[PDB]
Amino acid sequence: DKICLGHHAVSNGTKVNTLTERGVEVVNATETVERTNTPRICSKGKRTVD
Amino acid sequence: RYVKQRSLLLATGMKNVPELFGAIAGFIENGWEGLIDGW
Amino acid sequence: YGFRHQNAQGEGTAADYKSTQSAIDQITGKLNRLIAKTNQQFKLIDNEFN
Amino acid sequence: EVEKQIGNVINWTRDSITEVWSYNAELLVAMENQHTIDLADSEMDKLYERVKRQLRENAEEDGTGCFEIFHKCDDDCMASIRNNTYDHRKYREEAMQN
Amino acid sequence: RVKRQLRENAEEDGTGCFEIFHKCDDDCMASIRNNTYDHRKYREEAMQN
Ligand SMILES: *[C@@H]1O[C@H](CO)[C@@H](O)[C@H](O)[C@H]1NC(C)=O
Ligand SMILES: *[C@@H]1O[C@H](CO)[C@@H](O)[C@H](O)[C@H]1NC(C)=O
Ligand SMILES: *[C@@H]1O[C@H](CO)[C@@H](O)[C@H](O)[C@H]1NC(C)=O
Ligand SMILES: *[C@@H]1O[C@H](CO)[C@@H](O)[C@H](O)[C@H]1NC(C)=O
Repeated sequence: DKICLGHHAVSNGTKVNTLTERGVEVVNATETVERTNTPRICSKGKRTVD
Repeated sequence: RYVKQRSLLLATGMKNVPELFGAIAGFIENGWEGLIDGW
Repeated sequence: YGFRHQNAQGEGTAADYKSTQSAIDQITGKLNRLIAKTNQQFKLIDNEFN
Repeated sequence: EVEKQIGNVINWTRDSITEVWSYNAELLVAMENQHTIDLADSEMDKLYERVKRQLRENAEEDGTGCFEIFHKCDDDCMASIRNNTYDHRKYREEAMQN
Repeated sequence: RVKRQLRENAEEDGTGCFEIFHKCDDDCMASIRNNTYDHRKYREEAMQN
């Protein structure tokens, strides 16, 4: 006697800048900048001379 | 200006369907090949 | 964006506010995004008087 | 200690390029974010009216996202709508005492 | 938004303009513009048309 239709939501979203806002609440998000290095000269496969 | 690619093709027709809005490859299934004047 | 009617009692043009302010702020969004400032300071590398 | 005059060119050049990528970085994301949201809204509407001309002369509307069938439709009838095989001419004769 | 609000009430021409099929005076014309037209009052007489 009725067939509604919907989408999915969570409780806690993440806040992203679109082109016409700051901070829109979005169900999942993804970091695009790298912040954590590795404090070691990772020299596999190269005959290293210190 | 010097690029590093050697081919970069640019479209100038619709999507080729032989036999965002959902009519080209949509609820109109195939294209026509027996239509030669209009698009 | 407004209305206009016609009936047995005449005529009348109104307006509609919700859609009007739905449109103005998005351009104002585009405006305030574009109107922004450089924080980057450039020095004097080439001489002029000799 | 690189030499003074040539070291100033490198710092000038480096920070110049740095403003270019950091500008490119945030427009690329923001432009991408905008297309992501109506992509999921487009797919919401295409699904929505697909039910409408499937329930061709059968449903009215309210405007919440929800249809309103005008004859008794039990759970197999409710199943035939969700797998894209509802056959409306069974019911067109009795979706019109309404 | 005006169309499924005027659910079984308006036809169309294709200029941007609807066409009501019963006598709709200016309060009826006001109830359409503030999103509170209640069509079942008139569905019984938007169907001699
Ligand atoms: C959401 O994005 C993160 C990226 O940090 C990913 O690990 C995760 O699998 C994604 N999906 C969900 C449902 O959280
Ligand atoms: C160039 O910049 C670095 C810091 O990024 C600084 O240590 C160096 O002294 C600069 N060169 C000159 C010639 O000022
Ligand atoms: C619904 O779809 C499935 C998948 O094709 C089909 O097997 C089934 O018979 C359909 N109808 C009902 C009433 O489940
Ligand atoms: C139109 O909208 C206003 C604002 O909610 C409301 O007060 C009024 O009663 C509505 N109806 C008419 C007939 O003006």
